[PDB]
Amino acid sequence: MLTDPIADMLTRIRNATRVYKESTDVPASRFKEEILRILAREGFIKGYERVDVDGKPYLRVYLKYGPRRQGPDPRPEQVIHHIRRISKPGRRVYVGVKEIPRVRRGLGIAILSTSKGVLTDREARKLGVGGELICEVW
Amino acid sequence: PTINQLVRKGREKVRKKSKVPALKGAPFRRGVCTVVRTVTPKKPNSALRKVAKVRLTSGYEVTAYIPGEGHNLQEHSVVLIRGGRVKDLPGVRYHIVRGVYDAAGVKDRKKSRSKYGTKKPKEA
Amino acid sequence: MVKIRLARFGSKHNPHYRIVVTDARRKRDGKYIEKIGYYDPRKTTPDWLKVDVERARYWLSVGAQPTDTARRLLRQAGVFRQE
Amino acid sequence: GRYIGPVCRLCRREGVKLYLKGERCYSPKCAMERRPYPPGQHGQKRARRPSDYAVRLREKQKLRRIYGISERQFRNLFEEASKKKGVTGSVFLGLLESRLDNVVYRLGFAVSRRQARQLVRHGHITVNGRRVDLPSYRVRPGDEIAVAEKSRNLELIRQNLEAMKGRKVGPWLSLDVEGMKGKFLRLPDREDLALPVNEQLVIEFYSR
Amino acid sequence: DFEEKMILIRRTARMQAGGRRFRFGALVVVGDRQGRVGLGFGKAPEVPLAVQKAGYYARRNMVEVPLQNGTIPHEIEVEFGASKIVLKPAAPGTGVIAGAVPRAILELAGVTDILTKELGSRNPINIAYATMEALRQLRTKADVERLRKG
Amino acid sequence: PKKVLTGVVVSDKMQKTVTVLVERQFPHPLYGKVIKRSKKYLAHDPEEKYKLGDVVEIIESRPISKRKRFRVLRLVESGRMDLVEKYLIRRQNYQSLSKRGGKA
RNA sequence: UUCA
RNA sequence: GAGGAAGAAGCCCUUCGGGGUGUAAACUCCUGAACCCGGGACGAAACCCCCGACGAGGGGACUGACGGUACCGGGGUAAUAGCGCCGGCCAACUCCGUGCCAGCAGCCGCGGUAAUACGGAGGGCGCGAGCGUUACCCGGAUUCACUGGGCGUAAAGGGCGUGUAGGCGGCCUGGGGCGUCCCAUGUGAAAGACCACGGCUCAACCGUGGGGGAGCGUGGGAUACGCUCAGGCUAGACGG
RNA sequence: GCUAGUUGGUGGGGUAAUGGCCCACCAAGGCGACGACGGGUAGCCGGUCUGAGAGGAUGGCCGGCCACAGGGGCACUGAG
Ligand SMILES: [K+]
Ligand SMILES: [K+]
Ligand SMILES: [K+]
Ligand SMILES: [K+]
Ligand SMILES: [K+]
Ligand SMILES: [K+]
Ligand SMILES: [Mg+2]
Ligand SMILES: [Mg+2]
Ligand SMILES: [Mg+2]
Ligand SMILES: [Mg+2]
Ligand SMILES: [Mg+2]
Ligand SMILES: [Mg+2]
Ligand SMILES: [Mg+2]
Ligand SMILES: [Mg+2]
Ligand SMILES: [Mg+2]
Ligand SMILES: [Mg+2]
Ligand SMILES: [Mg+2]
Ligand SMILES: [Mg+2]
Ligand SMILES: [Mg+2]
Ligand SMILES: [Mg+2]
Ligand SMILES: [Mg+2]
Ligand SMILES: [Mg+2]
Ligand SMILES: [Mg+2]
Ligand SMILES: [Mg+2]
Ligand SMILES: [Mg+2]
Ligand SMILES: [Mg+2]
Ligand SMILES: [Mg+2]
Ligand SMILES: [Mg+2]
Ligand SMILES: [Mg+2]
Ligand SMILES: [Mg+2]
Ligand SMILES: [Mg+2]
Ligand SMILES: [Mg+2]
Ligand SMILES: [Mg+2]
Ligand SMILES: [Mg+2]
Ligand SMILES: [Mg+2]
Ligand SMILES: [Mg+2]
Ligand SMILES: [Mg+2]
Ligand SMILES: [Mg+2]
Ligand SMILES: [Mg+2]
Ligand SMILES: [Mg+2]
Ligand SMILES: [Mg+2]
Ligand SMILES: [Mg+2]
Ligand SMILES: [Mg+2]
Ligand SMILES: [Mg+2]
Ligand SMILES: [Mg+2]
Ligand SMILES: [Mg+2]
Ligand SMILES: [Mg+2]
Ligand SMILES: [Mg+2]
Ligand SMILES: [Mg+2]
Ligand SMILES: [Mg+2]
Ligand SMILES: [Mg+2]
Ligand SMILES: [Mg+2]
Ligand SMILES: [Mg+2]
Ligand SMILES: [Mg+2]
Ligand SMILES: [Mg+2]
Ligand SMILES: [Mg+2]
Ligand SMILES: [Mg+2]
Ligand SMILES: [Mg+2]
Ligand SMILES: [Mg+2]
Ligand SMILES: [Mg+2]
Ligand SMILES: [Mg+2]
Ligand SMILES: [Mg+2]
Ligand SMILES: [Mg+2]
Ligand SMILES: [Mg+2]
Ligand SMILES: [Mg+2]
Ligand SMILES: [Mg+2]
Ligand SMILES: [Zn+2]
Repeated sequence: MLTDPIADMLTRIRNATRVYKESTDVPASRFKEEILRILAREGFIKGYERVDVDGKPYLRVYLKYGPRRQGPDPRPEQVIHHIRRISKPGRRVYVGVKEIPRVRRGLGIAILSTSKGVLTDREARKLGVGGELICEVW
Repeated sequence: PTINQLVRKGREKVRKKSKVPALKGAPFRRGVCTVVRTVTPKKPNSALRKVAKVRLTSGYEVTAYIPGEGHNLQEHSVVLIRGGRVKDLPGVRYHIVRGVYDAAGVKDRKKSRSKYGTKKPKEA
Repeated sequence: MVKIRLARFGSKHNPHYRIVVTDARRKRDGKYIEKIGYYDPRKTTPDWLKVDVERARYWLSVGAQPTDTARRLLRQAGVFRQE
Repeated sequence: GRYIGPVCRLCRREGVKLYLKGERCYSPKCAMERRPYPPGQHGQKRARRPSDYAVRLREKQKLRRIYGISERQFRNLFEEASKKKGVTGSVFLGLLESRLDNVVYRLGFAVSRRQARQLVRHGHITVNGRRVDLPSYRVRPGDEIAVAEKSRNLELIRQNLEAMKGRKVGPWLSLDVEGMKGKFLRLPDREDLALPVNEQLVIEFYSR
Repeated sequence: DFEEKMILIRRTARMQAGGRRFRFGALVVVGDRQGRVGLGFGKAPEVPLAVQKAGYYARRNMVEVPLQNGTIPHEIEVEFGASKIVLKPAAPGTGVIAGAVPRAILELAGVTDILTKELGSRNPINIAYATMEALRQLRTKADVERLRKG
Repeated sequence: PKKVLTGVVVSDKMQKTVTVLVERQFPHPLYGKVIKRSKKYLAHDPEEKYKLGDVVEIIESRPISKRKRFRVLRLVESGRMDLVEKYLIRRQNYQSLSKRGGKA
């Protein structure tokens, strides 16, 4: 089985950026797609788009990076320095609105799945709701 | 361990074993000397440490150390045990309180007198 | 029969009472049903006696029986006045 | 009991001038004059690099020896300050500067903080009119710190208050040499103070 | 300008035919308390020379700490070897709550209010190194902003 | 409000009494994961109306017998031994948790 | 032979 | 308490010139804990009695164990200081006596004739009506790791399968809302804890007021995710 | 692995009152790895101590509830 599709996606993103890929595919799913929008909107990823790799529906995620760098190891600083799955199958994590975390004093973001749709920790706070704490990104 | 396993078995709170079974953990315990031997310490020390077998009121018979320059403990000498290990004397986990009961304080001592039970001497 | 009496609070030689509604059978400084005032027999502050007549009037209306002293404090705080 | 013993010896250990005496700690002789090395048989030997702990401890012993308070008392104040809202450092000094016995000194009714303590205990001092003999009494802003009428004519009160005539006082206070009164206007800021102490190091000493 | 604090000096030993030959190592932190710090670990046959090199290596190992009112702009956990160091932003009046090694780095960097914790291996060397890395990874809203704009 | 529970009938072997199995779901106090717990309540069936596989609502009632403080309120959905199965099989395992075995 |  | 010597005596250390104890003492001058003499409480205003209606109101009288205590005024003597520690951790060093002895020791370790580690002394460091010791709890100890650990060689992968319970579970729709989330609302005794004012000359100790939340009950709402029911799909799986 | 008043039913008895609380008689049931049963220990709580927190440890005094009165058993009198 795959067990945790969302985690699989975060990891493909993590693994790809670590070797500086142009883009990367991830078996497509509505829910996953909602996550991506947040990433795009937040400027963590250039953007994404649906694709039909060999008949099946995927999602090209276009990764972002900093500028080339000085000295040895000119590799660019990452835009997505961290992407961690919080809630997981067999150990779900839910939070009330007053329990929503503040990733890196605001520099980061937390992605919650609320009954008002998928939102960022700020969005959720604004709409005054809580939900499943999907993951954190910074 | 998986969270499931944790839900299944959980963690085990770690207990602590006492270093001084002078029952009730009581700060001190009363006893009567059975023997008042001498003992040789382990490497790399050498000397004749002073020891005593005490028959505690707790129902125990333990070996108590007798600190100080010299002492006055015979057999039926009743005394108070306090518990303090003696590093080079394996087996000795208690000290005898000097200044209580038949155990005389250490005579002539002028410095750490609280220990060794030695009243303050006046001058002129 | 329920009472409107004084419960002791304060310190030694420093009494401070609470006008209270409690069951007659309960300890003096025990669990009371309701607090409805306070008393500083030494009058250490300009405010050494408050009562809340509205509530005290309620308990009396339902059988509350005030102690002689509880009664005097209550009176002094216009509880029984009717003019 | 608050210390009571050779004092111009504590100055020497701290390697800094502690005006515990006052009148003599001014006229070239507080020992810190031609003998600024710590007391003892080894006092003149080179010292070794003090350990961080050592440095925090000495600094704390310095600040605390200034107000001549006990560790017990001193500590409680620090704690009260750690709780209180706001920088738990300046506040701490503020609290110390509010001790009656200290204010009595800052207004010059007494020459030293030691001499100022006795003046309070012996009841020669008054806050807002009432007598107060509690050195540790905390003076709040607005309070008036005078001298007992029955004391205004004391050999010592005259002499000290005399010499105060013409001299200026702490920005946060205000003397009235004539009537021997004074007012604690406001808690002094660290800026108002100016003692040889590095408050932070004291906070650090109590974090260990 | 640059203030120097010595973290630790140690006498190491190598073995030779007939007897053991010694050498010293010294860790030195340098900073302006204005946002610049540098670490240096110098080694030489004598303590003084050791500290000399220490200082030297340090000045060429400077880091730009983004102070924001005496504190850090956000928490960072950095692992160096088996040593892990945690740095948390604190408000004014907190001071620098940290162990001797990370404290020195931090103060000389001009940090005045910070919360920290040493986890795992407390090797001064590796902790000293974990700290520098932590400071080095610190980012600012601005920086995040440029990373995500484009 | 009298508590109303919902469970499956896993025993109609008592004269006017059905055993209802009620399942609870909730976050584990320390580890968080949502664990599942459950209990069997003996309810009142005067009419011997309800039967195995029956999913019912049980309501807090005035004592009827020792350890029988519930009356059956209504039927939610009839027949469905898939539930009584899990229950029955589970109890079967117990035969193989003693001194002997029970295959697999 | 033991302790450095 | 203020003053008080380029700094008695004694004791300690000395290169022997001198250095310590040390403004410490002595003394000079101030202030007066204890004491002595006066005054002397609040806590107690009801029950009751008279008027009026045995009401509301209004008068009146009795009653203090603590206590002659608290406090107030007058007079008024310089008037207890101990205990632990000084190798590193850990603030604080010298002389002598001891000779792996006598002994110290929380851990690391000290003593075998030049011991800052033993015993004494001088000096020093901490606290100070206390200091120390023993015992027990939490801490540091992410050293049972939920936050927050691990298992190739450090303690740790079951000798290998099969498979029961259980845990977990791909892509779309739609019901239901059990988990979850949101709003109301009941409950959440008093003390205590936090904050703000107050009362004992301070404080300790007290009062008075204020704020607070999890949990659970009830009503109403949301449906992304997990759950459940119903359709569907073919990338997982199995089969030809 | 435990169970015979054991689990349930009818009727009764008893009580302020429900109830195998007790009794007749009928049914074979009831509980258990989501541990029953057995053993060890222990009054529970508001709260206390510690801890950054999560936790850990705890009930002395004070307030709430429970239990007991040399050890067992039992009713009587009463609103209790
Ligand atoms: K790493
Ligand atoms: K069985
Ligand atoms: K009247
Ligand atoms: K010595
Ligand atoms: K511990
Ligand atoms: K508890
Ligand atoms: Mg990541
Ligand atoms: Mg919740
Ligand atoms: Mg013992
Ligand atoms: Mg031997
Ligand atoms: Mg030896
Ligand atoms: Mg010990
Ligand atoms: Mg030994
Ligand atoms: Mg009555
Ligand atoms: Mg009663
Ligand atoms: Mg009662
Ligand atoms: Mg503060
Ligand atoms: Mg060295
Ligand atoms: Mg930068
Ligand atoms: Mg490396
Ligand atoms: Mg590691
Ligand atoms: Mg370790
Ligand atoms: Mg029945
Ligand atoms: Mg019905
Ligand atoms: Mg041989
Ligand atoms: Mg040896
Ligand atoms: Mg003097
Ligand atoms: Mg009176
Ligand atoms: Mg009449
Ligand atoms: Mg009349
Ligand atoms: Mg009247
Ligand atoms: Mg009377
Ligand atoms: Mg007088
Ligand atoms: Mg030292
Ligand atoms: Mg000793
Ligand atoms: Mg005291
Ligand atoms: Mg722990
Ligand atoms: Mg352990
Ligand atoms: Mg873990
Ligand atoms: Mg480990
Ligand atoms: Mg191994
Ligand atoms: Mg294997
Ligand atoms: Mg093996
Ligand atoms: Mg299998
Ligand atoms: Mg299965
Ligand atoms: Mg699914
Ligand atoms: Mg719901
Ligand atoms: Mg609520
Ligand atoms: Mg409460
Ligand atoms: Mg006050
Ligand atoms: Mg309150
Ligand atoms: Mg389907
Ligand atoms: Mg009946
Ligand atoms: Mg009946
Ligand atoms: Mg029965
Ligand atoms: Mg019956
Ligand atoms: Mg169960
Ligand atoms: Mg018991
Ligand atoms: Mg902690
Ligand atoms: Mg912890
Ligand atoms: Mg408990
Ligand atoms: Mg009994
Ligand atoms: Mg008895
Ligand atoms: Mg009897
Ligand atoms: Mg009995
Ligand atoms: Mg009666
Ligand atoms: Zn001075």
